[PDB]
Amino acid sequence: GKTVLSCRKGNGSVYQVHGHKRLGPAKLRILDYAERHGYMRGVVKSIEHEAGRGAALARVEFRHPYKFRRVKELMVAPEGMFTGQSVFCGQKAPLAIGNVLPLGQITEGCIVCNVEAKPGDRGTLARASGDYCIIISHNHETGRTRLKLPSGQKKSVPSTSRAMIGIISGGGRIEKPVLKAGNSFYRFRGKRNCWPKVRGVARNPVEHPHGGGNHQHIGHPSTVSRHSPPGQKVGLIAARRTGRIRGGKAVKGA
Amino acid sequence: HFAARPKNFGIGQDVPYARDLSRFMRWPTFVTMQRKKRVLQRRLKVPPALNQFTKVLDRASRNEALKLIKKYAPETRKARRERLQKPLAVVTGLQEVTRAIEKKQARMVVIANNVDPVELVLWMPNLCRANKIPYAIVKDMARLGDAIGRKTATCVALTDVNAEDEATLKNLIRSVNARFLSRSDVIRRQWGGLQLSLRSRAELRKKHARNA
Amino acid sequence: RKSYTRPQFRRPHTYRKPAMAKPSNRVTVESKDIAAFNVIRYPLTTDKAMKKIEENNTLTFIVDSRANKTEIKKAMRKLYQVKAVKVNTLIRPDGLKKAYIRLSAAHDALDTANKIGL
RNA sequence: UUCACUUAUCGAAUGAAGAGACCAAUGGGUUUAGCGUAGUCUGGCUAUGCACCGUCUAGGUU
RNA sequence: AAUUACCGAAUCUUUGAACGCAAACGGCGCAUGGGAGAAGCUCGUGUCAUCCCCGUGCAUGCCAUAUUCUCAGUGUCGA
RNA sequence: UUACCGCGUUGUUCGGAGCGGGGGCUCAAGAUUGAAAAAUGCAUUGUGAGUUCUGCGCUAAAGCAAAAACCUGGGGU
RNA sequence: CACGAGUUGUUCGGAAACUGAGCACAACGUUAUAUCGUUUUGUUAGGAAAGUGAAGGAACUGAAAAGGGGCAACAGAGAACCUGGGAUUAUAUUCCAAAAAGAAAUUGCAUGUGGG
Ligand SMILES: [K+]
Ligand SMILES: [Mg+2]
Ligand SMILES: [Mg+2]
Ligand SMILES: [Mg+2]
Ligand SMILES: [Mg+2]
Ligand SMILES: [Mg+2]
Ligand SMILES: [Mg+2]
Ligand SMILES: [Mg+2]
Ligand code: NA
Ligand code: NA
Ligand code: NA
Ligand code: NA
Ligand code: NA
Repeated sequence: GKTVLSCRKGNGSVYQVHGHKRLGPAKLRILDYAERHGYMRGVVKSIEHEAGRGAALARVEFRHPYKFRRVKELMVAPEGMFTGQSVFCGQKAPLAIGNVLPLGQITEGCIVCNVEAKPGDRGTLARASGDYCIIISHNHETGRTRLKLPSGQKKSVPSTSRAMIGIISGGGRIEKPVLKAGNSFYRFRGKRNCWPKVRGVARNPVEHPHGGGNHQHIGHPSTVSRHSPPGQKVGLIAARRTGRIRGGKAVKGA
Repeated sequence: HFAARPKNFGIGQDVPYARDLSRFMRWPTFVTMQRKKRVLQRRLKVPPALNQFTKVLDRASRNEALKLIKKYAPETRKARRERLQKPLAVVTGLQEVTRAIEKKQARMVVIANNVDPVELVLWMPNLCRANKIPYAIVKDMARLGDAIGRKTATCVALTDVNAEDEATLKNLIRSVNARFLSRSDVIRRQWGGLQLSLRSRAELRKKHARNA
Repeated sequence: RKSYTRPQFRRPHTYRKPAMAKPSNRVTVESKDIAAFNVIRYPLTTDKAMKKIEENNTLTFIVDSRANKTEIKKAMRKLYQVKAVKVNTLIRPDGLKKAYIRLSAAHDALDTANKIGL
């Protein structure tokens, strides 16, 4: 047979992201001496929308620590940020929406966003539209903090990694029905070439493991192994369970 | 109308003066590697054969020995050509020095401690000890080369001296044997290396204090 | 060499000896009184050329295809003791370059044409 | 096999842009081993164990 | 000799390994030596700014070298 | 100085964070007077309709490319 | 089919001289094999990639400036000129001659005037 589409997508030829209109990576400040031993103050200059993303972005201006210059950053805005606001980053910062402080200084039971997994990563968790983490506990002996991630899993990170207070903006986005194929067309035109989606049973045997037959059906179970080679790993991959769940919904993940 | 206008160099505040960044700068690769090599040779555990080259002669005795060798330095091209139209010296060169050691002609041997392929002289103290030849290990092959008139030198052997310097040579042999030939068992036994950094040592000391 | 104020090392400034001038690798004799004969080839005798001579004080020449207007003016002055106030050039569809040369009003193109032998 | 170490190795950040100590050892020395005490070793002196000395010096604030 | 044959002296446009930088461009440079220039300046000359033309050198890598060229290193020493 | 009323568009609005009246500063697009220009071209000077550049300032889970080149200021020189 | 002719620019289009989706020289790595890979999300390369302002006592000399060189749009950015001609057999915002039929705009270098 011929190559399957999920394997063709790994060359990334016409399946790469559409990023001409994007503004750049969104990241916190660099963890440097001033942030480790004091605080820095910045001012919010503008709030903008970038194609392909559901949250707002904020342009924040600081002063260069070492030269006579101005430094502009681009972060993901929490809900409530406004232009002309003052933002503090570092150890001696107060507690307010938009301030960046270490997790060891944030009190227990608070709501945070833009969390660093490792100190200096510049923010990798809770960055989509309406997401946030919750601080569960501190442990002064080992210097670690336990959080509840947006998926429900619990993770422990060093107390030296930073986070921003609040919730990401743009919440409630997926609550509106789309109603039209044109709306989906325009949604994915800003992300990548992945829509519309044809069905494996509607393809031919040379193309997909599910294709062929005088009726449209899969001849074999659609639950596949974790050790299957590429091209064979289509369907429900290493599924622990199938069907409609009755009762409480567990967490999904390793 | 002269007055002080002090500057504040705290976090925030005024733009600071140009600080020295030597310790946190990105250097060339060869600089980095040549420093890390010394760090590694300190940290690791060094066998006795290699460690014997770290314990050297004292500065005063090294100065006296190099003075004697300079006094008996060999001839130059100009001097040899001005001669031979009508002397006693040291023996220089690895092959000639080895032959003098293997016979009993040598009366003392000086060995440089920083030869680049160390296998050129690693075996020399063992041979001088198998014979009964007094020997010393000194600080620089560049200094030995300056003594004899070349750029560097790996080793030098004294075979014959004049009566004006016989007493000096005897005292030198005694002082050299005090440090090298008489301590052969300790030399054969002693391992080396295993040094912590100052940072690690201070951390250990602080931890012991806190846990006590 | 003492104190560095930048976070990265950059090659220092050293002494650079300038490149000497070699003996020339050309041996041919070239004459300075000959180049104008290469620049200007020969005139044209068609009806348009004659009309221009009689009406606009203009002469028409076939010139070297790689020459430019400044060189054509200088060669014109050297070969015939006249002053050209304008040169217009075109490259013909057969590959040759043709020039329209207008002389200053102090010179008669008809007299110059008679001297040339047109 | 479980505990500790850091230099091999692995990961991240940065334009390699401010690590640690000075608050003193279970630390280093004949080119920061100088000097005692007690054993052991070959006459120039070492080794082991303990004691003192040098390296070793500053300062916001209370 | 506008004859032939052979060969020792020469000439040898634009390219191409193509190598100053480029290229569906007869394009654009840096250093150095020349040429022409009834602009101006001066006593028909001499001189000449901007513009124009011509010769030579200028790729990367490696080897050797510097009457003993200029440097860099919390590499090893020693003043 | 405005008493929740007043201003304004074909149209979805503006006002003690300054409506309206008097007098002014400025910007954009036009008009007019003249030089060009009659020395040229060929053998008048008024209304109504249509069309551009312009102005009316700036669908959406879709929200309006970048750089050279140039302009103005803050400072020192 | 034969012979003879015809395309004129300081300003028009391009280049000189922009960046885009993109390409891939150097450097490095890989391969028995470079005819392979990375090379714009600020951005080469274990990585020493800057070559000249002001200078002072006519050329030389060297302080301060992280992030190598280049290409890719004749519909994007950029771009100083307009009419009349009785001026061709065929070209013209390209030709016309001292009353330039004429009227302008702009670039480089010089010279006088005024101001400074
Ligand atoms: K390549
Ligand atoms: Mg079918
Ligand atoms: Mg032309
Ligand atoms: Mg070329
Ligand atoms: Mg025909
Ligand atoms: Mg265009
Ligand atoms: Mg043009
Ligand atoms: Mg026609
Ligand atoms: Na199949
Ligand atoms: Na079906
Ligand atoms: Na089915
Ligand atoms: Na690009
Ligand atoms: Na281009």
